[PDB]
Amino acid sequence: KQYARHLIYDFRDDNSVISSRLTSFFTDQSAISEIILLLYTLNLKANTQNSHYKILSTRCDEMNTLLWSFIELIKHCLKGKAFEENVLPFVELNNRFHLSTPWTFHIWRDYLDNQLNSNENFSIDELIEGAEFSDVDLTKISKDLFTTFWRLSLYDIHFDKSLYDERKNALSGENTGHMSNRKKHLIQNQIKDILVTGISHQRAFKKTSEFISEKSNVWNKDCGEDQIKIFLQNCVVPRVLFSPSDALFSSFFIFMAFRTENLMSILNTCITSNILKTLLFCCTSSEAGNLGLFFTDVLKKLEKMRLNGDFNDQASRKLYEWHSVITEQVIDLLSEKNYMSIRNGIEFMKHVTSVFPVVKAHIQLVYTTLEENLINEEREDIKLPSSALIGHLKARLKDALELDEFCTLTEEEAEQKRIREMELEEIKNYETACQNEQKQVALRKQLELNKSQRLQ
Amino acid sequence: EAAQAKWESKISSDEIIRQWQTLRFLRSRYLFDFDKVNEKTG
Repeated sequence: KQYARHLIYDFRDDNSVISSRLTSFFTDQSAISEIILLLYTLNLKANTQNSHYKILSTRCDEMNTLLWSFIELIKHCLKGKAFEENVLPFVELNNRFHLSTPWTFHIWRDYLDNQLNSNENFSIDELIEGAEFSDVDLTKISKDLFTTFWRLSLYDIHFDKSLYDERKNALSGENTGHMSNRKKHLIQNQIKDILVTGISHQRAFKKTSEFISEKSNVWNKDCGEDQIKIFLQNCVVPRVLFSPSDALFSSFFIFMAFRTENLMSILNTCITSNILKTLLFCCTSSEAGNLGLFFTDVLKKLEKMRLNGDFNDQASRKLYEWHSVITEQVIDLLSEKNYMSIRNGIEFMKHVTSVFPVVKAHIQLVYTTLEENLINEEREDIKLPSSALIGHLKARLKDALELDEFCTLTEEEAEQKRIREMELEEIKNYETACQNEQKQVALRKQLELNKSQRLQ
Repeated sequence: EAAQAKWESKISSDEIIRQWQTLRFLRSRYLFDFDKVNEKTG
């Protein structure tokens, strides 16, 4: 963790003497829990003023980075009892005032995992301590999962062995010389610390992996589709829009808690009910990129279940049924209005096009719809990633692509495939040699005359 | 609930930026429908 901050210039532990002097200024005013409630309602008061259009979309995103980066200064300095006396309790941050449940648990998650790993008699204290949830409805949700989903981080769901040891060969690799006895004392003292932290990660990872399986017998017993529907909007999608580190968590947890027969029911529901056009409208620049990071780890985690593992043959087509909906959902969004529904659409496609090429037909659809709005109207310089994105969609267009290898039943499309095969037999008779003059329509024009139907 | 109550007064009786300022608050309870309830997606 500390080495990753060293690469993105996140100097926290470097200046700990400077940052702890600054935090003491906010405590003598007795105003740490006054800044947080002020920076929150000023983010909601910006949904009341009307001065401009695009800047009020940025000022809503700028008061979100300022509130997130203020919490990270509180957690770094106020450690122990000082955190308890400054920050208000969890019971009346949801009752007197009204903060939201993504924001309420973000402050009070490090403290509720340090006390749970301190004593086991404190385990009965905090989970009884709960206030009224007026934001989301607890009438047919299971609190055995609603509290369980909001309590866990990515620290006890994912585990790796590779990146722990990729620093070990690299540190002793570059440091091979005679420079001091003190640094060789410290480089060895750095190697010993990865090893103790790796095995203590496995202690906490194993106690959580058995914890869900003792509860997974309960959850996959009452599968109401409306009970999945309450699970989807109230806890899953507010955690994905929040932060990139909390978007990966909602991807990993859904494959570890639920079973694969029920897992095909829930991810079908997010695809089938067309909400992806309405999601990408009401998001900012940052909140659209996190929803891309959630989908790029579902489709990557599904094609490890198709290539190595086995899907059923109708279930393999059910994978491609989701492929045909998502392109129709985004092309209707790629042609929409002045700035919002086009800025989110290109930002969504910058992450997901790692695993884009599954269908040969669908990439030429989204590639040509980039070329139509550069002819219709241009207000700002939106082209500067659009000039970049058109190449990386074209360079991966020709790698490996087939629809007919993975879809078997094509009632009209195979009968279309007999049509599109014979017309290519005539054009190579037309171009190299010549017997009969016959000029036909090229690929680009029959797409657009089909796409004007697909837009409408 | 008042935000839907203004819709129940509007039917019985800029624009897009005010529309974006009412769908960012209705993504808590009434998220799953999102079809044509307040107005038309276009």
